[PDB]
Amino acid sequence: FFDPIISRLISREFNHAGNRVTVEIGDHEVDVSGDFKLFIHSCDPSGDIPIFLRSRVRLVHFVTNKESIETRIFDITLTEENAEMQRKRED
Amino acid sequence: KIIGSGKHHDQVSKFMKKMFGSIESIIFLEDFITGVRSVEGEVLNLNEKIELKDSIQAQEWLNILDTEIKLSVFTQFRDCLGQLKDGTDIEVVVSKYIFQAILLSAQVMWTELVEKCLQTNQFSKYWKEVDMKIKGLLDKLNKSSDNVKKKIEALLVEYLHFNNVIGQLKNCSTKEEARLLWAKVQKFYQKNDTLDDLNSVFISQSGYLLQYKFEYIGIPERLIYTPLLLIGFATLTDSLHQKYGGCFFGPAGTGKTETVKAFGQNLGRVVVVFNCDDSFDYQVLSRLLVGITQIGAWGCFDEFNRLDEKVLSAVSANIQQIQNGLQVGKSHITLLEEETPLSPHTAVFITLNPGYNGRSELPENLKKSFREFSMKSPQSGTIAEMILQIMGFEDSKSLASKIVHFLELLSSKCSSMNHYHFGLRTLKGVLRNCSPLISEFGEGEKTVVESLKRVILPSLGDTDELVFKDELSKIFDSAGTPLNSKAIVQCLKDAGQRSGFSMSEEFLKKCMQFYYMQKTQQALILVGKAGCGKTATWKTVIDAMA
Amino acid sequence: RCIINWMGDWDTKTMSQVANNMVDVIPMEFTDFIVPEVNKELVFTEPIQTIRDAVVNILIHFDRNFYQKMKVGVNPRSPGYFIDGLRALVK
Amino acid sequence: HWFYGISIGQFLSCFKRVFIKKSRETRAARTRVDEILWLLYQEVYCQFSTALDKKFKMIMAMTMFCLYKFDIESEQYKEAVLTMIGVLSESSDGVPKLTVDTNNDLRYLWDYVTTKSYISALNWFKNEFFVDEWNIADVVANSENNYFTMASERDVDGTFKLIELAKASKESLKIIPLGSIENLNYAQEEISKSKIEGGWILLQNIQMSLSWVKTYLHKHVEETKAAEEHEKFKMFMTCHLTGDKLPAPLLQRTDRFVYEDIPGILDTVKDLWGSQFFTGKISGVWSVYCTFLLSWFHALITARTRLVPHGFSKKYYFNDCDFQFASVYLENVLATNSTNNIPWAQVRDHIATIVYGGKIDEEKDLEVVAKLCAHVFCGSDNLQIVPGVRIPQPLLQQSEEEERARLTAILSNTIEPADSLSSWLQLPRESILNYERLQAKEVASSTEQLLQEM
Ligand SMILES: Nc1ncnc2c1ncn2[C@@H]1O[C@H](COP(=O)(O)OP(=O)(O)OP(=O)(O)O)[C@@H](O)[C@H]1O
Ligand SMILES: Nc1ncnc2c1ncn2[C@@H]1O[C@H](COP(=O)(O)OP(=O)(O)O)[C@@H](O)[C@H]1O
Repeated sequence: FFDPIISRLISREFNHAGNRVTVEIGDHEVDVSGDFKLFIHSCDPSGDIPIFLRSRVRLVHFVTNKESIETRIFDITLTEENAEMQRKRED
Repeated sequence: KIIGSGKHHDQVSKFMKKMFGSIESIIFLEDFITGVRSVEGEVLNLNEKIELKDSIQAQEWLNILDTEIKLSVFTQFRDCLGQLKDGTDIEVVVSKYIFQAILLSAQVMWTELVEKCLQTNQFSKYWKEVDMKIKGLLDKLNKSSDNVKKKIEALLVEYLHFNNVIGQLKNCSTKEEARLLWAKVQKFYQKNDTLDDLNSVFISQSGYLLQYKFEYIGIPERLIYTPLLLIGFATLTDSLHQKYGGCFFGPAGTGKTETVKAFGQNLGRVVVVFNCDDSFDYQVLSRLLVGITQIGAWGCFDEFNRLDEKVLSAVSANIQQIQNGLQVGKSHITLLEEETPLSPHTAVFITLNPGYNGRSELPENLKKSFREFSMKSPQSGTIAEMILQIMGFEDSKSLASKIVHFLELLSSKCSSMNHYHFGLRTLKGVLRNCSPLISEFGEGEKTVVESLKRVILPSLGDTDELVFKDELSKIFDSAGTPLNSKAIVQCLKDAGQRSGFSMSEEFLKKCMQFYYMQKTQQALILVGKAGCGKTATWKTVIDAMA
Repeated sequence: RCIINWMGDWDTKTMSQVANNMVDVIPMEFTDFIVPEVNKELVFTEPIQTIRDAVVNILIHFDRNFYQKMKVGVNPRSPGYFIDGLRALVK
Repeated sequence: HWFYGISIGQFLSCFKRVFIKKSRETRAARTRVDEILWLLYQEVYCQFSTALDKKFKMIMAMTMFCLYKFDIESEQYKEAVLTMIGVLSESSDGVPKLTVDTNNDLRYLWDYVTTKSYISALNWFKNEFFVDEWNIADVVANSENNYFTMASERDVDGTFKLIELAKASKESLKIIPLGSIENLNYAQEEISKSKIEGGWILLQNIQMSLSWVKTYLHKHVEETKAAEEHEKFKMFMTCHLTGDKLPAPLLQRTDRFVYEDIPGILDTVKDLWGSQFFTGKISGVWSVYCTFLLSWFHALITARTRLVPHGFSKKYYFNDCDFQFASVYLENVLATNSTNNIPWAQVRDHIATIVYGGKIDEEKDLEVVAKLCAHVFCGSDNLQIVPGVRIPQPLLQQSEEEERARLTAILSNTIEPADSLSSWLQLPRESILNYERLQAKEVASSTEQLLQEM
């Protein structure tokens, strides 16, 4: 889901003043703070997502690790099958 | 409305049809309940004229009349049985008592007589007696009045069933086969020693004893007796005997709802038939279910195969609750969030019409409490023969065979398309529509041919009428002659001339079809290619008939 | 009634000139460029003299190769990841 | 298939436990990692077979064998086994191949194919792999999840198996037959109690429970994340393969097992007779005699209904309710009628058209049931119920203890021949052979589409 009220922040849109940072959101020049961080979490990957955010927001795949497989079971083997040199390397 | 107006005690009369389904009017002498009249106009005489005062509320005398009508039915039954027992012909009796009493008395008397005949194996004499009774009822039916003619035909249904039974058992050779068939068919018994008059009569079939109820039915159309109908009755009573509800399934046009309706009919019950999944809300379903479980009546869920999932789940939960209540037998059931009593006589039946895939099945929670029974094609030949017999005939056997063969051949030959239907409904419609035509025409097969033409022919495509007339020529050899067209054709011609319309044999044929088939049908559907004079057609027919 | 103007995705000239304009701030680093005699045939820009042209060309090359690999055939999507990539580069 | 779903976590957990299962000495073959991989195959097959029915069990077994062998062996072996599997699917039949004195397995397979022992030819795949097939106890004890789905069909159940497993170890079973809203809240309060108590529980026919389980049980299972630390309860839900689809999160969270233990015909007669007779007799010797006869008839019909399309044109499910109705009808007719052979014909017709013919809707199947009923019920003087057992009439002194003793003895001493499917059931051996043919075709075909998928 997505509504063009966080649009002024998903895309950089702030009418900065001389010493104050303002953004036109809805009907109020809502105050902002430097520590404000927003992150969008998605439920499923199959569901189509709006194109505008894909242009703007930075997609990162934390999805379930169906692909590859080699890396996970490889890690399991190294931690399990004669692990001493493998984790001694990390040591 | 009835409570707030419980002073005229006559406005309720037009409500009580909904809450009995068998009677719609109540007789008043000056302020007393003289009797009731059923939907077909049959008048019931109540022995005890219920005196009414302005203080007694409506429901109090409603309660008293519930038992009063059943007591009057039992008394009329007793009088009819007494009059039949001492060697009296049925014809003088048909005009005295109600249809229920005469039917049940005839059933009991026939049961006893065939019992003694089976003990003696001299069925020829009884067969001859039954045949003379059939012929006498037939010739009496012609000159009788319609109000009683309904009674004659309704009883002739059961007498034809009895005659067929007697003949087929007489053809059977071994005593064991006779016992087999006799236990196969329904058998009637009464207990005079028991003081309880209401339960003094009961039905026995397949060795299972079911107590008859003297509830009034009026004169609903009698469903003729067929083997498959007997298997349906047997499986229904077998399911009921262990307190399991019945369940019928199969293709549409099999009369499953009509089968259970006839079961309640001959057993003396008004089976509340709820057609389902049309527009109806769950709340009224709960109300009627509570009513039937509190009164002891029987319900059938017509077209139960289709329902929305949530309402289906709710009604399944309720029906599982009530069925399990019958199983355990606890007096009270906590359904509809309220403690309600449960009459032991309450029972439920379900019908399943075919789905998109075909076989439609109950929710699995009901599998442990119901018995699904497939329903096959009814013996259309037998029912056609019986109907032709009851309407008076010359060659009813081969004529019925010809009609059934012609209908099947029509179904096989003509092109298949959505509105085409040649099921049992069409044959029943032909046999119920021919009667005025029979009065106008003769009774010969050509009258049946004309009925076929007036019913099925005007709903076909051009190639389909080609095939229809080809097969009509192939099977039947009676073509007929035009009649009573010396006036209607003239009226149509005058209407066309005054409307500036060019009369054509195509147009004339369509107009004749419409005029003939509008006499019976009430609401009409007109289908044809865009702008093909259908508006003009009904203008011409309407002003010509004006 | 409306006039329709097909803009479409940017072409090689656009990426070259635009990325040149941005990397005007940082076209050069410590010491000098790695040997600037790479193949000129695939150079959509002017001849390489600083890192500038090699960087813009490698970025555009990766961009269209990733687009032609992730999908097949016509790609009706403009480079948006390019802008984030170049911002990350400069920062 | 809806039930055959799987999760990444299950595969990784099985992979992790492959190694620390240093239980049985692996075959002394090439290196250590190769035998570790082969043990990986054995472990994943043993774990994941229990979630698959017999047909899918077999196809996955042989496909997995091929996956191992194609990679581990030469081109000649690969093409030879490909020719073998092509021969199995006669729609892709070819010429057999021979490798001299090298691969004894392939000669055995070709022998099984030629000798028309197609079922043995299939089962060879599992037999050669030296697998360790499991039961309910092994999977329940070894797995750590508290939830288990008791998958089966509508004609066989593992309820007695679960009960005897409990009685064998720690008991604690609480059978909860779900039903009405009163049954519903009793069930939910019982499971709430059992969460802390940790006793075993079993729910019947989750399909009819669909609304409650979607609303309550699914939400309860979702919420029971940290509640698994409580006393070790066992969650057992009986689901039917042909029933309604179960919610994906619920089936994914739980562990899965399917029942295939179909008892023998003699075993069916055994347990049906015992469960019917332990309630006590009602009337004379003829009552228990006809009870025995109808029990045998029920065994035969339950046997025949498992073959589709050989025998019945379509599959049916005969619940015990038919058995109770048959018993009630026989008891009633015997009470009504005198102690004679009089009511045999009417009883046969009633059974074939109402008690058991009511469900059926094909005149061919009606005729089959009618002829079977005429064979089993009609007759006297030592009826040959099966070609190996002779059942004589009760004698003239009418003692029922001797009758029950003789019936039990004649059931026990007589043994079931292997060809009972074709001998006890009046079916031509051609019919069962072509049934095996069709089974082989369908399984083998599915195996090709799988292998060309890889
Ligand atoms: N008997 C007739 N003689 C001469 N002309 C006729 C006759 N019947 C119909 N028409 C002509 O054919 C046309 C009738 O088409 P009309 O639209 O009335 O048919 P419809 O199928 O009933 O209607 P619609 O498809 O528009 O609902 C008119 O042009 C009318 O003049
Ligand atoms: N034995 C019979 N004799 C005469 N008519 C019958 C018989 N059985 C069914 N019919 C007719 O066939 C029609 C089919 O009814 P149907 O639509 O099958 O009922 P349902 O609602 O159970 O499907 C009924 O209207 C009935 O009049």
